[PDB]
Amino acid sequence: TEQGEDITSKKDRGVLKIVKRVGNGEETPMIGDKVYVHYKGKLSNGKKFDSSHDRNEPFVFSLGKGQVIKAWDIGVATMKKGEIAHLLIKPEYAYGSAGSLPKIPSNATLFFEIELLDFKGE
Ligand SMILES: COc1cc([C@@H](C(=O)N2CCCC[C@H]2C(=O)OCc2cnn(C)c2C)C2CCCCC2)cc(OC)c1OC
Repeated sequence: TEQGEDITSKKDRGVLKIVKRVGNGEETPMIGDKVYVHYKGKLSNGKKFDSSHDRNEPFVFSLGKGQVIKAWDIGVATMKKGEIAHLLIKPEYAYGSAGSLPKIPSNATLFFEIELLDFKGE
């Protein structure tokens, strides 16, 4: 099943979110904030897997700057500090028809688990 809230502006089911663990505090990050996450990512079919846990350091990026795939800019913006979410992502919000071989084939649907650790202003 493909479950989750459609968090796309276009409502095209391109990015589907489930909260797995409710966070602490009501605040979500703004565009431009520096965000710190742990994550696990895989193809929908489960044939390639990647995690921040492998390197035991957070993944850090500036939200809403296109430093990461569109689904992350959209998805992390909805998350609270301490929240764990699952995202199911159609290729249009990830790597598209071109893909990014060998990790990402053409037109791949992706899954992520993301933990929002913290965020701070620019
Ligand atoms: C397209 O290239 C890559 C994509 C990823 C993983 C990925 O798609 N990520 C990494 C975490 C942030 C979301 C998303 C992404 O935007 O990656 C492109 C990117 C932007 N900055 N950095 C350092 C990366 C790897 C992907 C997840 C599904 C299973 C295979 C890996 C990790 C990669 O290496 C860790 C990677 O190689 C550079």
